[PDB]
Parts: sequence; structure tokens; C-alpha cells
Amino acid sequence: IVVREADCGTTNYISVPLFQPDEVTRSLRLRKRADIEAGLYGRVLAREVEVLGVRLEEGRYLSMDDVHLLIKAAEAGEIQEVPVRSPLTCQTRYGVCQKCYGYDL
Amino acid sequence: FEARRPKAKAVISEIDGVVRIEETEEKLSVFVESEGFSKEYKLPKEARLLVKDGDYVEAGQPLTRGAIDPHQLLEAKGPEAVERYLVEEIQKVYRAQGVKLHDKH
Ligand SMILES: [Zn+2]
Repeated sequence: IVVREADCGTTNYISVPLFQPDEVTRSLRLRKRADIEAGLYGRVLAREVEVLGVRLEEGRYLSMDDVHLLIKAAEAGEIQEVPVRSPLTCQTRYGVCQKCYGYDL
Repeated sequence: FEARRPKAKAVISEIDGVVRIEETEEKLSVFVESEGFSKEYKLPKEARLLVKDGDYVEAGQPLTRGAIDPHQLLEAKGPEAVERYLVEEIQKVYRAQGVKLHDKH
């Protein structure tokens, strides 16, 4: 597996949940910050998101400030999941593309 | 990582519907009743149920505590559900030891 091109032109994505179905209380509770950061940081937005008066455009890499803004919006009940590009939905043969992988940690 | 079948595997619902408990001293059986179908699941006496009467379960939703068989889940729900399950369950182990690791890897 090697990063072999810039963009594969796919339209598929995955949705990263922000809430977890707690079982003891039978309710949806916010996930921990470290768990949210481990699945969102340095990832390319697949669709456009509008939260807290800020427009995040499609094709934007998510910095740690963006991830913290998304968590703030979840606490205010404005967003439940984030659509992002992932290697699971990349269409490059023998590897992945730059937009589906994201940032170099 | 080897997609092995757990020894003490949980029992999931192959179809969606409303549950129907018939607890008796002879045995315990779980019925999934739907609009045109009705499936029977014979749990052992040592079964820790996580679903009570009058609940709406979907296909692939567990009916007992335990580890889900990935192969059974793939046939019941689809490729996207088993991929989500595998990534989340692997990250649970590394979180318990306080290890930070991105989901991409
Ligand atoms: Zn791609």
C-alpha cells in the first residue's frame, strides 16, 4: 500500500459518530475527546458542514482547532456525525490517494 | 485480526422485529416476531440478556452479552457494518492501556 496519486474521484465516505449508545443508562452520551480526536484529526471533509455560524467547505483538512470546534457544536446539539474520506472507501488500485489518507502525522 | 469465531460468542438477530420472552425452568427461548416472519432463538440458562420485552431490534443487533462473530455479522448486516465493528473493537483494547493510535492505521 503506497500513496500513488492525488485524488481517485470517488464519492463514497464514512460517518464518524460523536455519540455512543450507553447501555447502563440506555441513552446516547458524548464520546471522550481522545476518541473523537483519534478518528477526525487530519482528515478531508467529504461534504460541507455548517455549525456555530462557521462554514467548513468540502475538501478541507481538519486541524485540531477544527476538531475542537466540532466537539463544541456537538455539545450544543447541532451535529451528530461528520462525513469524512477514509482508506475504506478509496478507489485507488494497489494503494490509497492523498485525499483519502489525510495528513502526515 | 484473524477474524476468528469467539468461543463464548453472542447471539444476534438475523431479522428485525419485536422480541418475545418465554422464560421457564426447562429452558429459555427468545422469539423475534415480525410482520410476516417469526424466528426462535434458544438461549442457554446462563445467558445475560440485554434486551427486554417490547423492544425493537434490527438485524445484526445482539441479544446477549458477548463477542460478536464477524462472519455472522457480515451476512446479516453488510460489509460496512463489519468494518465499523472491527475498527471500534480493536481500539477498545488499546484505549484500556492508555495508548493513542489513529483510526487510519
Ligand atoms: Zn481515494
